[PDB]
Amino acid sequence: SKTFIKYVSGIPDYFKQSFPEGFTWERTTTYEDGGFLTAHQDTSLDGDCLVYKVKILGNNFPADGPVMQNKAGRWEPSTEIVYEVDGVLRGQSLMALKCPGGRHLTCHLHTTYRSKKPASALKMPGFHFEDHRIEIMEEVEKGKCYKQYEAAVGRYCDAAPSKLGHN
Amino acid sequence: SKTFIKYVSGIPDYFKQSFPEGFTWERTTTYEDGGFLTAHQDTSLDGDCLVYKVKILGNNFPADGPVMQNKAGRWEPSTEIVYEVDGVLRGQSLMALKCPGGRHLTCHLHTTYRSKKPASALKMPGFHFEDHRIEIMEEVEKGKCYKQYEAAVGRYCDAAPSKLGHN
Amino acid sequence: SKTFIKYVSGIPDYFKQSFPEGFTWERTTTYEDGGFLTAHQDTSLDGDCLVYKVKILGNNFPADGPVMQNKAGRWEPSTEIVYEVDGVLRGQSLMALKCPGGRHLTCHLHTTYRSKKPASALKMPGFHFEDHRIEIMEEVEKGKCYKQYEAAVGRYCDAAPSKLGHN
Amino acid sequence: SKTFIKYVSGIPDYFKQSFPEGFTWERTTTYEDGGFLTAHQDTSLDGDCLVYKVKILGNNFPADGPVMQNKAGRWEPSTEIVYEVDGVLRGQSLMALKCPGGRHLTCHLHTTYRSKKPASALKMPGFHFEDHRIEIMEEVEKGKCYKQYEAAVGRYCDAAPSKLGHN
Amino acid sequence: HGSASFLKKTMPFKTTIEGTVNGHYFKCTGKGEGNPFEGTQEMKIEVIEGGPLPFAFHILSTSC
Amino acid sequence: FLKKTMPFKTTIEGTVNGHYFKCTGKGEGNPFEGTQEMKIEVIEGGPLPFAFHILSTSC
Amino acid sequence: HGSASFLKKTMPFKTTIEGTVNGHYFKCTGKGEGNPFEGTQEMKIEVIEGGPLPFAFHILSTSC
Amino acid sequence: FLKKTMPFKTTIEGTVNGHYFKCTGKGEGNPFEGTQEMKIEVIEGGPLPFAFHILSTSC
Repeated sequence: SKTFIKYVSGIPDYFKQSFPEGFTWERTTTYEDGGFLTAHQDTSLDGDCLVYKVKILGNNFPADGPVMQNKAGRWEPSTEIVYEVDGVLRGQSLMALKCPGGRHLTCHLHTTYRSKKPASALKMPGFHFEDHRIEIMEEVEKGKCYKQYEAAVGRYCDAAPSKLGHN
Repeated sequence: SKTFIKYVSGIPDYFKQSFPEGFTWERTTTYEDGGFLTAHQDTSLDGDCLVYKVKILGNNFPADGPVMQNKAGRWEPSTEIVYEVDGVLRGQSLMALKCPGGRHLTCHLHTTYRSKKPASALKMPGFHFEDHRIEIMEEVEKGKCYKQYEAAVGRYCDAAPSKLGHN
Repeated sequence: SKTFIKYVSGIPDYFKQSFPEGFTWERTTTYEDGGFLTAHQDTSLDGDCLVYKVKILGNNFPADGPVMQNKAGRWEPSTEIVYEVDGVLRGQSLMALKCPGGRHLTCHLHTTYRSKKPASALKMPGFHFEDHRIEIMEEVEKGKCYKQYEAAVGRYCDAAPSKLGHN
Repeated sequence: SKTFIKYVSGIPDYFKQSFPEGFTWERTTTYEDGGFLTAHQDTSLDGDCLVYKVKILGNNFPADGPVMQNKAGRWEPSTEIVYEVDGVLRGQSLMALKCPGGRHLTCHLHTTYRSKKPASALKMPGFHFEDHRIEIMEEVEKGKCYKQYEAAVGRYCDAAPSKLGHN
Repeated sequence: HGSASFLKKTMPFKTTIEGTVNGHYFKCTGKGEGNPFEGTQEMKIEVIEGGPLPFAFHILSTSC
Repeated sequence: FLKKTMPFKTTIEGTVNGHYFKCTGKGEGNPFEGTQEMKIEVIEGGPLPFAFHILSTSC
Repeated sequence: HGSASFLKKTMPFKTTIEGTVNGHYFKCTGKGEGNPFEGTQEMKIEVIEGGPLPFAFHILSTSC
Repeated sequence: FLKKTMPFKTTIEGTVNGHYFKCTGKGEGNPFEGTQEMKIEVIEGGPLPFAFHILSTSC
């Protein structure tokens, strides 16, 4: 849901620029214990309402792992590196599930974001970071119903500045 | 199309044992240049005819690579390792796509095969190899029509025998 | 050179705690184009001076890639996730080489940091982030002599806060 | 110990062609549970005797896994794919360690083999398979003395032949 | 844009999710609202087929 | 339930690098001898903007 | 510690690096100084065997 | 330069999960028949705190 990002430091917003046409994204998440989760998404704008259509194929999750056992606690916050490749945007991030007991199960996200606008009508952002805070606020049902919050920020590595003037 | 395998050395045939119900498989293929190809397939028997239904999600293929450039040569034969995990069948193989310029673009297949029979009804094969020769016999119409041949053999490593009585 | 990190938000300093004994680290960096770089390091304290001893094995770098071609521009800043596993500290990060021309070549770092102190005499930090700004300030010779600066910060994901009170 | 391979079907022997100078190899083995094993080796001929010198760096093996627990069973036979890259030889294989509890712990070998002769002096083999059966014949002394046997065969996929005249 | 007074403060969204994980088919619908420029959002996701999920919902988080 | 020679049929739907496509296919083989041949036709999204080779193991 | 007035402001370091990359053997020595609590440092690395490096120094950055 | 039956010798130095070890080894095989056998002795850092199996392909 990349339309909802606070970009700081003048980093161009690839996603907000893509409208009214919108954008797509494609992703494979590789889990450290062998699971793969692949997804494709279309984002469109229907008047005032964003519309997402998602297709998912997941496989190779171990029967005894936290995912198939439904013993995943919560996501840690994560930071994505986002940069231009092949006239589109690539993203990679490391995410970590904080399982009950304290162990983390990690995964590596490989994403390509594709504008429905041609690259020539877009201001591409430079290499930067995108912080994602994803929290399940309530397990309403099972299994069946979840309330999920996200806060996202597009920024540079401000905490450890360059002494050459690089972002 | 795993129903078509010649098994030798008394190796149980997980796929032929799965009828009339049939089986499914799930796979993620990771390419060395960053592409992913995820597929799910259902295999069923309709009268005398095998019926396959396939869903595919592929992503992160480099725009300048042989795949997206449509400048791939041909598949080398490959050997899958096949063994029981979580009461079902796991497969892994390395495949290599011959490419112009003397290149081999390799990929790593991660497969789970799932009978529609309970594991109780099945004789599970031991760790063994499955040789697959996949060949494009002709490109009938460019990007539109293809003829593809396959020969497959399920076997042990007969070329280099054990000194300890192992398969 | 992990002794030189500014920890904020009260995050315990695993490395500074490890003295006078010191610590070791072990790492495999996997490059997106097939290169592997493996290293082991010992950190000791000789009076007032830190002493590093490093062993390196690197392999599978493509002859035509930016590394073997010596066509690597500069490192982007990076962020490591650091968390406890098996009574020691694990680290993972994604790093990106900004090659001349603008293309990034990425790699994935897999690190274990091991104190020479027993875990019982240590305050282990929770899951957190470690920003690393690594800059080659001068190519003095070839090939032969480099001046390298680093700034490092241990922090939490402050930019996108939890609304549950999680770090 | 690649000098000891039986090559069939007229496949050129990269290793036997490399004498008296000999050859080196470099390898990183990635284990499915996160362990890495990196090795470099020199092979030389001293009189009538082959001399190997090996350097090894291993890391990130889980403390609770079969390797660090020293609860590994035995290696299954394996098949390496071997082909020319950058004027030298690349190998890749998937190996599987039988483990107590019916588990197979798999790993992925990434190898480069380098003759000490120039590529001009060598007849480079085409893409082919190398079957390796590695067996611990006895554990003479626990963690101290081992006897290890290997049989190796360099071959094409004879079990499943081409319909297009390919090897 | 001049100032934030001339920007859309909130924007709603709707989602549809269909997939298979380890052989388990499922379908979800979702509804939510977020602040585009503040970068915050919340949504409610409902499993409409294949519920209750025999796997951790967490693996779908980045997809909804 | 299986014979010396068996026909098969496939339908394939997918997206690769944002490119949607649909294929159908008809084939025949000898299941016990382990040989087969099939004809695949791209019915939607053709001609494919990528190498067919990445679909080989999914047919 | 009371205050920063009672902490070590800077601390020197020395390094030795030995390895092989794509069959190329090399040895390095390094010397540097950093501020432990400010988290900044600079060092000079010298290739003493196997120079000039036939590969990008950048792959050694995280190791020195 | 190669014979029907050839001896070999190895020295191995390494660190695995922070554990240092050194091995020596002596072996013999038939290079053209593709068979060999060797004896490996951990001379330093024994007994190994990890499965020997991870060293098999490096001997």
